[PDB]
Amino acid sequence: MEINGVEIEDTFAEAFEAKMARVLITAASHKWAMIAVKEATGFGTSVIMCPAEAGIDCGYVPPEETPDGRPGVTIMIGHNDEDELKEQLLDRIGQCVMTAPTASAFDAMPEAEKEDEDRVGYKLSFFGDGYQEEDELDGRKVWKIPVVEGEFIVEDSFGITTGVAGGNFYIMAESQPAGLQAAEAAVDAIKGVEGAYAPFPGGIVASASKVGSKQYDFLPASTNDAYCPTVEDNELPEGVKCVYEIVINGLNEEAVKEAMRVGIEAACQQPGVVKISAGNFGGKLGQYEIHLHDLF
Amino acid sequence: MEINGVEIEDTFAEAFEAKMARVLITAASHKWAMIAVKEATGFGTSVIMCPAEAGIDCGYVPPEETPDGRPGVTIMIGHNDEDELKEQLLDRIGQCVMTAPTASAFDAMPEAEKEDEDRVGYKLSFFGDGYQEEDELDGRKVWKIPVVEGEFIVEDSFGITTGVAGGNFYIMAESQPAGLQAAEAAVDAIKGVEGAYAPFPGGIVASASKVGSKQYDFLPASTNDAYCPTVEDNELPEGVKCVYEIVINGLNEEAVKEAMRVGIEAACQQPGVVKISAGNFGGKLGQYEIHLHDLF
Amino acid sequence: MEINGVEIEDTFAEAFEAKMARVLITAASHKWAMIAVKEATGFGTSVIMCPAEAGIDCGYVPPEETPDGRPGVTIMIGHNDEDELKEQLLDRIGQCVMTAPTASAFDAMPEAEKEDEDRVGYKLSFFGDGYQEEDELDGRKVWKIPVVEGEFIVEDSFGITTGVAGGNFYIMAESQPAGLQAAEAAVDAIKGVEGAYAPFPGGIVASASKVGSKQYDFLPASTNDAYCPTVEDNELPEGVKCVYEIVINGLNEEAVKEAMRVGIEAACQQPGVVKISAGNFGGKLGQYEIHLHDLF
Amino acid sequence: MEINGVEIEDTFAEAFEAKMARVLITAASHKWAMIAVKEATGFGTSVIMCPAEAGIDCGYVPPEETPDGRPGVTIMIGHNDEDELKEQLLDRIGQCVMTAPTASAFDAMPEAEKEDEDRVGYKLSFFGDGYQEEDELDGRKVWKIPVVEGEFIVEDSFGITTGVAGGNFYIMAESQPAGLQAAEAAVDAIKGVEGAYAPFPGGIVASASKVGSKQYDFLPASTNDAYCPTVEDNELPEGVKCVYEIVINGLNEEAVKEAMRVGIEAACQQPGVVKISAGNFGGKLGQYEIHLHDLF
Repeated sequence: MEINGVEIEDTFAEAFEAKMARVLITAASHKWAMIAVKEATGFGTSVIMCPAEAGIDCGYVPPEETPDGRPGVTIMIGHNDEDELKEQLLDRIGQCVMTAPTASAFDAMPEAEKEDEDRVGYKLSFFGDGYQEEDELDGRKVWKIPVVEGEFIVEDSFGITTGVAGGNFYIMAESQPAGLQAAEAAVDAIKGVEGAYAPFPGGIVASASKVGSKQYDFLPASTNDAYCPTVEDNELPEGVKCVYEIVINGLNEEAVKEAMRVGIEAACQQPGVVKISAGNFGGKLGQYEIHLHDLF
Repeated sequence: MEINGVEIEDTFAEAFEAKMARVLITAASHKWAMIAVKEATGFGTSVIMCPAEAGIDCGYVPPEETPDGRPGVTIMIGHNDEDELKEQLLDRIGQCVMTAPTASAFDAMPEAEKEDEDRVGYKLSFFGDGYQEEDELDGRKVWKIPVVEGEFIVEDSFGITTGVAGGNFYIMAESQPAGLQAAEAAVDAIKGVEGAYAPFPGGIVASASKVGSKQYDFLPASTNDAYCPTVEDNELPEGVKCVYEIVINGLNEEAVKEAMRVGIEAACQQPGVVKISAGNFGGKLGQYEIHLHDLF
Repeated sequence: MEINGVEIEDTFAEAFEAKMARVLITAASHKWAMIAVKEATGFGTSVIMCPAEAGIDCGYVPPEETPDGRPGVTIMIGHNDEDELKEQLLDRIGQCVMTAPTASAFDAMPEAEKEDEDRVGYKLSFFGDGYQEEDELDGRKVWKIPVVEGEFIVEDSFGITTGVAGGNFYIMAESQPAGLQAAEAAVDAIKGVEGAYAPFPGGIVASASKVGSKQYDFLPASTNDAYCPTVEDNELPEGVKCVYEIVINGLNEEAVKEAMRVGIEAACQQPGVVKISAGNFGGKLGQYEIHLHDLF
Repeated sequence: MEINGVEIEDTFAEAFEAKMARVLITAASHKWAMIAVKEATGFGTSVIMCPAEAGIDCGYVPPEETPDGRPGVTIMIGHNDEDELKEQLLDRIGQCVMTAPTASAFDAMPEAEKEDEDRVGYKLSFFGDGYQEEDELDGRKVWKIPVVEGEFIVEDSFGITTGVAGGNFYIMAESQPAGLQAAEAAVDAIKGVEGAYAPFPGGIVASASKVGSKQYDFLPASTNDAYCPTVEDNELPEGVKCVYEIVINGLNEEAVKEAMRVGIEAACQQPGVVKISAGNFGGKLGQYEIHLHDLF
């Protein structure tokens, strides 16, 4: 198979189950929403050395579609451990959104996706020291917590689902600039898919790893030397001097497959792309196997 | 004292010692440097519920002033615990900068500030799985760690210093929009001060807290209801309907004093500002007393 | 009538016919599309002393909805004079988009709205000095023009329609900061309305004018002193210390009505707003009257 | 001569004399300063089909270095014709800055560079309709013009100098993505040079042209087909698949020389750059020849 003359390797990305929440952040403006959003979702590329996997889903939610009639942004927070996720929701909303000028936080988990729920807003409400006050807002149960700026509004509870983490593909290109232009076009396409986010910096992984280490028994993971253009022993096609990985997490498998589809199609329009591939673990580790040829 | 008719309260901010690192991130462009910087410095407002206190120091470093001749940005990461700092350096550079497209990481601790150092680059280089190699760049010891993109460059070690955490001032305004416009102007000025950063979202604290809780034995901190304009029995001046706090950390006391001076001056140029104040514990807890009146 | 306690004056905005074009700009990334778009729509607030009224309609068009499969943005350019408009399309696309890295220009004038058209692409194609080549891309007739970067792609012709210019409303607020926070919220809402744009800087008019001058024969327009908070004999209601105007242009009356509706709704959610009004000439100059009360 | 293995052609850039103004724009925040600046400098790449050549010089000016103590940005506006320049200053400030929320405009022409001046603020002051008031701010003669937001502040007069226009170099690269990565790094360096600006979109020219046309006696200029990679009869080096040009205007020859120097060095750090050249007219047309070998 080829898309725009780019070979699509017949292989599969191997994904995993992970717990996920989805939060609507509103603010006085879209600018202040993004300020809160960038803080709340940072230090969140991978659960290996980061405390969560977080990112923006919908970059712009019109005022007339929010509970409070203010501009919004939706983010998603993921972790494989459900208690770790509830902690992360509390810490990230409590110290990155409650503290951010004019920002409010509401649940944006689709009812059809909702399996569990955590009363994060109830928990933060104690910050009001007895002055916090329950209210209803567009049918929603909210807490009004007095803060020095005025009030912080937060929904009582946030829904949790089991989503799909680790959807991926590799872009193989003739050079680093070519691979990066293709990679960013891919991420620009992924922005439009609802219920999916790319947690790595700018959506892009420049240092994909393998499980473990050939040399060091203390390392749980290490550089994927099979795909390192500067490692003399690599398994790369001729004329490939750069590989990028795009990693996608999502509410469900369909959202992750859709993100991968539009990401790959977008990447294949850009010059200097040699091959599209995907990372798996032989079928052994994860719960999902997303075959690239099945996307198209 | 008045600045532009705004009363400056005769009081002082009480600040503390905290361990700090200072990292230069370079990339193929300023855009890509900022991508890595925003990931690396997020989830980083307060050591209370976040893993670190992190922020941007210098938003633009010209290519001719970086060791690799590429565009850069300097960030600071801080923590009261030196061991937590070292762990945060490893995690944040390893998962937010090594993974970011084209980004490299160099030490930017001034030689005169350096008290200690940690070989963070050395510890990361094992990711190369035997293929990592030492090199010298602009007289710096660096590791070239082969990655799917090509190579990740990171300086062998990073300097640590005992800096100053928790310099602060309060902006008391006639309304929330007036308060916020004044607050952002203050942060715009602080951006120009070398060696100082404001770790809260957009530099601004919307939810200033107090130690402990009148109602709840289980809270380490709660809303500062003395300054909550919606709390019937607050201690705000007549006319004051919003308070914001700006929190500043820095390499040393002079950096923090300078940031407070230019922050307060800029805030006082904006309309609807009633009073400037600051927070302390009587001088009984912290290592630094910055008297507002001595700034000007 | 009140919206969130804000009085909506029972009056109407008077709008005019103007010629309008709508252009889709694609590029290697949304970032580079935005680079071209900002240049092409600048110096474009008002036909009084600018060459056109231009702005962004849809800030993000998904790659899979564009003819070339690359990320895009749609903009609109308007003028009351159809011959001026055709010149402005040629100059802005020729100097601002053809020159911009990786940018292509396509027609995005809806078939239903299309009244006339100009072969702007054909006229630009002569830049190829004989090397220009005609092609078809997604059913569209385009020119591929050889340039130093590679090729520039531009559709052969662009639709033109009679749209609606000068839909408006005034936000009357207690202070300049409260007014500006309300006005940006309003513009954030308008961003989401397809076929409407707000040509002034940030969508907001800080210096609303009246026709002619009381003191000067040589002026076509001057400050609207009735609404000037510092003019001792202004017509402002008690408590209003700042007025901002939002001016909206659009493909048709419905897009303008909708933009006014969502803009006013969003402005009224923000604190410190006293009254919404609008400007007219008694119904005796323009082609449209949009009564504010009929919007809700 | 080579820089980082990149061949520097022993040739010259031929530049011209042009009239130039340098304006400082302040606003309530750097955000609002930039909104006014983007509108004021747009539609301004080339005086061939644009009304002027305009661009950002210093993208951030500290509050303490401005006349009013607010965040600022400095822009430069040029034209070959003094009268056209004065008209562009009036129109761009009047329609794009006076109208922009919170924005003021001050002169930023260095004393030593000042040849002539035009009382632009005086001309705009008549907008006040007799309510405008002369004043002094930090030793500057300014006009306070009542507007619906409050007041517009503009300096009475603005200095004019004869600067240098059309300094330039060509980046020849192996691919379009490689060329564009080199080009943006180049412009990132030029940002740091005071008194110079790059008027094309993103600082970069994707469609460099030659004087006249081989085919069409009605074309004043056409594509430079000598450097067109898709033109069979081009004169490009082996392996060059894309050329970009950077055009640099400045207050004086030195400022232009420095921008070319740091831009070329930055470009040469990036992968896939084959050759640096420059464009001239055989010493025929312009007042300045700037030999690339002399920069280094």
